[PDB]
Amino acid sequence: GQPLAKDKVALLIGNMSYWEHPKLKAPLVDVYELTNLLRQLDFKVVSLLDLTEYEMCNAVDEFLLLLDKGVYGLLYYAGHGYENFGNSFMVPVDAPNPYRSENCLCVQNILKLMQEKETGLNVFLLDMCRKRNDYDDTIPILDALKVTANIVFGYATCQGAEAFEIQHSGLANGIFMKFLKDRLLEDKKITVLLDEVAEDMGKCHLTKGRQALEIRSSLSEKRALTDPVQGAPCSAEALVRNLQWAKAHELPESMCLKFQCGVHIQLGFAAEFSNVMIIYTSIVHKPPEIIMCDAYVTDFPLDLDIDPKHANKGTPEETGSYLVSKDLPKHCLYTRLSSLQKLKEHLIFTVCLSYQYSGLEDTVEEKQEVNVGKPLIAKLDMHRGL
Amino acid sequence: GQPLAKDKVALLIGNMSYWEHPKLKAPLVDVYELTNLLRQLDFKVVSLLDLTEYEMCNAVDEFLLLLDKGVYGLLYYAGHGYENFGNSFMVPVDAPNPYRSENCLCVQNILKLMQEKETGLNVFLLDMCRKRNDYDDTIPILDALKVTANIVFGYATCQGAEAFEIQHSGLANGIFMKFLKDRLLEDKKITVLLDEVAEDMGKCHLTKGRQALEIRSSLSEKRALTDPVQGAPCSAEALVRNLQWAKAHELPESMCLKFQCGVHIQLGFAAEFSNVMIIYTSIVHKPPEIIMCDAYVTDFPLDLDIDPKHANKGTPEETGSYLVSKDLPKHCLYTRLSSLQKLKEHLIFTVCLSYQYSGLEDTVEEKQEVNVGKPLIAKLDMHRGL
Amino acid sequence: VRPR
Amino acid sequence: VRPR
Repeated sequence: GQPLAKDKVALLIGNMSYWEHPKLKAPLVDVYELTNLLRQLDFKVVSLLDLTEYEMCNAVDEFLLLLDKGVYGLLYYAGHGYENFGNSFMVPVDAPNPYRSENCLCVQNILKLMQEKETGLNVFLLDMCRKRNDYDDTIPILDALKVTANIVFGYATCQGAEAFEIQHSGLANGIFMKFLKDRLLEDKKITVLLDEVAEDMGKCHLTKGRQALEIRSSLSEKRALTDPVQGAPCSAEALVRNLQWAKAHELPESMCLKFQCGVHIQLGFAAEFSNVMIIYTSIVHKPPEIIMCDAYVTDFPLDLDIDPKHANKGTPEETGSYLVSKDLPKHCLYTRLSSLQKLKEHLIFTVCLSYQYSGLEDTVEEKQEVNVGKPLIAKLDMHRGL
Repeated sequence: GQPLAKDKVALLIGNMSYWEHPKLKAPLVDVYELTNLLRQLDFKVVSLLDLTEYEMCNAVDEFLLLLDKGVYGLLYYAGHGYENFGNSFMVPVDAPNPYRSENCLCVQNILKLMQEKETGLNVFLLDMCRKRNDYDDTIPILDALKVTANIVFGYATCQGAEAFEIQHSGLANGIFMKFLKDRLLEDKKITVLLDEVAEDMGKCHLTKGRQALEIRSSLSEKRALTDPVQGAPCSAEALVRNLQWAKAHELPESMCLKFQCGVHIQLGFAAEFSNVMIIYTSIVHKPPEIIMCDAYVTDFPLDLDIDPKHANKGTPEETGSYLVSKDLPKHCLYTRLSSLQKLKEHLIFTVCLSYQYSGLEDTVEEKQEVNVGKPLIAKLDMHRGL
Repeated sequence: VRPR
Repeated sequence: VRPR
């Protein structure tokens, strides 16, 4: 009668800042919007941007760890893709020019791993190009898939075609997401809903005859992304899974910093993606003996490679964040820490105070070290083991 | 509002009697049943059994000739199939063991040719196995498809899987056809209908976890196999197309044969497939001077390779025909002429009369030659040209 | 029930 | 409108 979900887990990757290839823009925005939509459908979501091949492999391993018998598993990828000899390939940021299958992740490999975990659903939304990488010599010779009638593909374009994004100087959006976002929340069967998305996508003028949605499905059960989650977890195995999820979306506590000079510095943290965190420094209290003072954040772990142009900015938008000034507490100094999947170490930075005393020219510098542990996805220890 | 069909053309091939591979049984039955269902949906149908590679290529050429801008083109194949490097291959009866892509027809090649003709729909129902032909060394390196959002695939099984047929000693049926036949006539969108077929196919006990229906679609328009055909043909191009169809389903006129001995032999013809025709000989009148007499058909074109065990049989079922004694006029001698696609020549056979005169032992033999031209698909001249 |  |  009613199809049920043991859990609903999603892994969303958005690559933009390619090292050897044209950088993209819509992946950030699309990822942000899919997460919010997928959360409304009660999904355990993992949002990640600009992953390298190694990094990409670990996100799949963390995602696989969250899938068990009956769990609805969804994968969304927005970035560079190629299709060779019936295999789809997602291209990581670190990819060389020219690249091969070795340099890339094969979707079919991810699918097999999911089937090994007895998942109820296997949805794949590949928002990438699907042309031949003429430079790819290697043909993976992959093992046959087990017939499980729960596999669903939402290809943004068709084989040998391109998926497009509108790069309008402001936000920038992806074409697949423009038609998907308005229909995702519907209680239709996943296949039926994807096909209704395909119709509205044909009505697109910008892409007509260049990009069309391609649905491939084996699904033989009225399963949908709206299907309810087996009420009371109460199972020991179900409890381990909720801990493992919670382990990745832990944000540092908004601390207050007291300085030897009697100055108070409020330190706030915001979440943008599992990979992205925003710090803000507000000067909450200062003694009468000091009137001039600016608080600034420095000495970040070199693993993170934090550009100075993305740190200590008057507004969050100046750091590159998708989050806007109405979402983030007003008047602080905002700093964007993307690439947390690069943190092997514990997060330690210095909150540096440059100040001045009444009636003196000299500029005083009070540096205070801050250890915020492993925020968000850093806490998963993706670099763990030998 | 309402999607329209310029015409609805179908090409149905059913291979059974493989030379180097296991012979099948359900393809005959499935083909017969799809034709009848497709005709109720007003389709110009071409039904063909046991085609060789060369033969197969000509059926596609005749089918392509019947497709123009706006025409709904459908292809159904039931026989041996393999899938290598993202290409589906139909195996002809003449295929060697081991076989390669060269020996087979690549569906993708047929699809391209259809797109070149500006067809409104492109439906493909591949009722075949989809495993690796480990012996196939060649990878076709086919050209990219034009994005036309009208391509629909109805794979009987998934990649690396098998499509099954129930060989119950009597009729024998295919699994894809068992679930398809009960739902084909529905006014649903082709994709939606195929997905509802997939659900009922999951309810199958014989195949569960071995075979599942796989739908692949780009179709962005509420197009269905029930969509109506642009009323009055009245176009010169539309008239050429109806002639070309009628050219293939022409059956010889039920002639009466007068013999020098004053005996009458009624000669009837029945249609089973575009490839298959049944002749029947009834002794309508004989003079009092003759009481013993049997009419028998011989000297068939050697191109046809007519086995004696399929000719001059008391009932149609004894010849191997799907047509039963309630469909064919009672009491004659029935003879089955399959393989008309093998006729290059004009159809000439002798209707041989063995008789006896009152009060004499000696047996008299009166042979009369009969030229019935090119019945059915023979009339298309598939062997024409240099 | 045999394969194709 | 650019490709991915």
